[PDB]
Amino acid sequence: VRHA
Amino acid sequence: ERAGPVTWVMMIACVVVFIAMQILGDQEVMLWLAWPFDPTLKFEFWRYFTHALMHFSLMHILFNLLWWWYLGGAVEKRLGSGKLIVITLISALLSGYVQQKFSGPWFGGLSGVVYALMGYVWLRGERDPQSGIYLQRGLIIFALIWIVAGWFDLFGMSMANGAHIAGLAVGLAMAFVDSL
Repeated sequence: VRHA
Repeated sequence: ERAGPVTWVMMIACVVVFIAMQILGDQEVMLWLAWPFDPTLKFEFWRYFTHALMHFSLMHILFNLLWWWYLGGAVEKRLGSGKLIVITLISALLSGYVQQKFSGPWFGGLSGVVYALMGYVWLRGERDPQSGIYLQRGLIIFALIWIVAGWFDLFGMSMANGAHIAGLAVGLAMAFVDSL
């Protein structure tokens, strides 16, 4: 998962 | 003084979602709130925005909410609730769009919105001091360091780089528009  | 209603409700919403993520698990919450990940979900309109409400680590939520509280609160106080709402909806939507295009739908966080607010408050102060809103020097430095860290992946977490830059872009673009 990519973190904004 | 203290955080206005928009500032406050976003913080509350983020905390509620974060608690749900600990209780139910990140995956279960993503199923409900993530950017549409199947053509069946394309009409679930909330998904184009609610990715901004999910956080995956303590560091991530704390720093995003810190920046939101300060810059969001400032925008809301000086320029009104409506302005903060519009910045938020535009930055969430565009940052999400760019991120999914580059890396797919599994992302979340308020940082697209935060980067928009950084660019907005800085550029608005720069081009339109009259506005009353600006990003003071120390904070310019700390925003820059924060940006750089994401860009060169200095938090040992996988970063949503599209969300981050689209965010910043949106903020700068809206400041430019408002400063005319």
